[PDB]
Amino acid sequence: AEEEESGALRFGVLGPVRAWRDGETLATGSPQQRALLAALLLREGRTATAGELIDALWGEEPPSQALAAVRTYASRLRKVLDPGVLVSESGGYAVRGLAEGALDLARAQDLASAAEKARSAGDLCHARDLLRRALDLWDGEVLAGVPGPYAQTQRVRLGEWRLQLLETRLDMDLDQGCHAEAVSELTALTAAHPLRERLRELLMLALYRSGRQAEALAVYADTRRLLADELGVDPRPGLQELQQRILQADPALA
Amino acid sequence: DRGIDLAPRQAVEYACEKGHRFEMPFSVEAEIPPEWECKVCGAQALLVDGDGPEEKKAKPARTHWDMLMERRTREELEEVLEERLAVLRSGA
Amino acid sequence: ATADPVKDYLKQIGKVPLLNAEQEVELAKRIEAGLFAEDKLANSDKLAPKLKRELEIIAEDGRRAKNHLLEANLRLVVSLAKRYTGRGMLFLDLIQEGNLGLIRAVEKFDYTKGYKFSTYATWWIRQAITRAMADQARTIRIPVHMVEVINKLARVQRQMLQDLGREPTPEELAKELDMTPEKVIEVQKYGREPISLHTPLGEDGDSEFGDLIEDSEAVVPADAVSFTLLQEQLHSVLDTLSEREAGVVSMRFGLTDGQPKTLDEIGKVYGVTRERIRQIESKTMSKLRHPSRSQVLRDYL
Repeated sequence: AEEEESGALRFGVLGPVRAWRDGETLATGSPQQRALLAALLLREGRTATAGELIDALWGEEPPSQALAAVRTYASRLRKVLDPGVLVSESGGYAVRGLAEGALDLARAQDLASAAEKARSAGDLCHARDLLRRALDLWDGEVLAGVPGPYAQTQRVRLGEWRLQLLETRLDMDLDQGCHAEAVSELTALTAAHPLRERLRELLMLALYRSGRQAEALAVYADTRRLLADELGVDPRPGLQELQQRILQADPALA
Repeated sequence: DRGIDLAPRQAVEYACEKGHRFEMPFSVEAEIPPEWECKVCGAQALLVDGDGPEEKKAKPARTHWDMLMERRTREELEEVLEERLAVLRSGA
Repeated sequence: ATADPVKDYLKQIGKVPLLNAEQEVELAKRIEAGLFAEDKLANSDKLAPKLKRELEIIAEDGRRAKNHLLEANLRLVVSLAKRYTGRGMLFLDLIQEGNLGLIRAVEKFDYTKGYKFSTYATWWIRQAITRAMADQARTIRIPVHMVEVINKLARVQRQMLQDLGREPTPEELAKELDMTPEKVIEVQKYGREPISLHTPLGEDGDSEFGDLIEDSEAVVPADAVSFTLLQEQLHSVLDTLSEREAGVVSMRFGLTDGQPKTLDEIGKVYGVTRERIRQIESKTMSKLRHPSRSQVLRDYL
């Protein structure tokens, strides 16, 4: 609310496709139109040619004469957004005029870099506040209802980035002395995603000092059974090592 | 190139005014155009279902007479012509 | 018949009779005689055969006078073509293109303007010569309006250089010509002359400039080996997974063929809902996303 300046046009990709024009919404339109606007939004303002956008929306088999289709999608964007916010060069399309804080993705990289800098500087309160602001950026599933295998690619990429971001958040929560909300979040995420080894290692680390041992190794045994049933291999050596040092109960990491 | 199935291809025969006949393939889904060039002499190809000139006149370049029409009028044409015949009779 | 056909052409011009005023106005009158006579011949009306032959004689005389006017005016076109020589086009080719301009010029002449042929012909000579220079001199073709824009910019840049004795910034030239600076950068990037591939490097003679350049289209054997090993390893890891999972992933990205298929497209041959097919698909992506089956593909990018 403190960064809501006059004339600000805010764009959002981490949650669904929406536009905020000084507090009032804009109709982003068709799902393919939403995917087109998102594809322009991921490229931080390239002039990207018509064939590349056609491939981004659809992939291997776009209809043959659908170049005029993308043309009229561009017309839709130009009449629903500002005339000058979208400009065309040599047949390519480009959204400019994006200030700081206009895109939630740019704010996400900014907050991640600030958290990394604070971790390098050894600060904890400012980094915790930065990642608290960062976890409020995503709203539900990223890229809600957009077609295209391209959109699937940045969907899985942003999901993986969110996974490492929450891994770092939970890790600093564990090292600074937070366990209750930590184990709550880890249990919720392992309920959501059952086949991540790193989050279950985080479960072991969090429960190891919060006063919980039986269900931690029960969850580990369930992980071993599912990983043997679905993969039939052995887990990472760092895991077995973490369970090992746990077993002799070293109070060094208290 | 392994396991890739090629698109079905059809044979369309093109004939030119000089009688040259050549066979070249088209895709089944692709539209068949009645207008094409000749592989032998580069002449216009015809005799593919329905075909025509389609205004082969192409606005032919203006001749000297067209430039002369701008320069001189009808009655001027008549009077210059008789003047030149008078020059002929004087010279003969 | 010898070398330097420029000398041979100049002697082939010969001692043509230069035309004083009454001579060329009489020749122009004979041009009109022949032209209007052949125009009368072009009509389909039936006249006396003797009159037709007389008009054909007038047409032949008009063609002869047109020729004579051409050999009378090859001197002026040579004197004008040398003004724009040594700029990427050959001197005799400039002469020939000016000859095209002159045969265009004389066709569009009338005797009503009692003026000499020089002041009317020189316009078409300069126009045709500069049009041919714009069209054919450069290896990459530049349209005539781009050529006139770029050489106007070049001449005003030279004027700026001789005025203030220093190299101007492109912004100054842009604002004094009322175009955008990026347009100026674009047009002076376009206005460039290619350098021939066969330039010698130095004292060595066998080493040429042409053997120093590589080609990006050349196939790298390492890249092809990596591609075929990626295909083999992808088939191996597909065989590693379950048969039904391998079948459903083989069609989602259309790995087996050249065409990918949607979830509704494969719901008829195998007969499951969209919910279940996308659930097992995402389960396959998650299983392949596990770090166990990653080192076999992470370095493969």
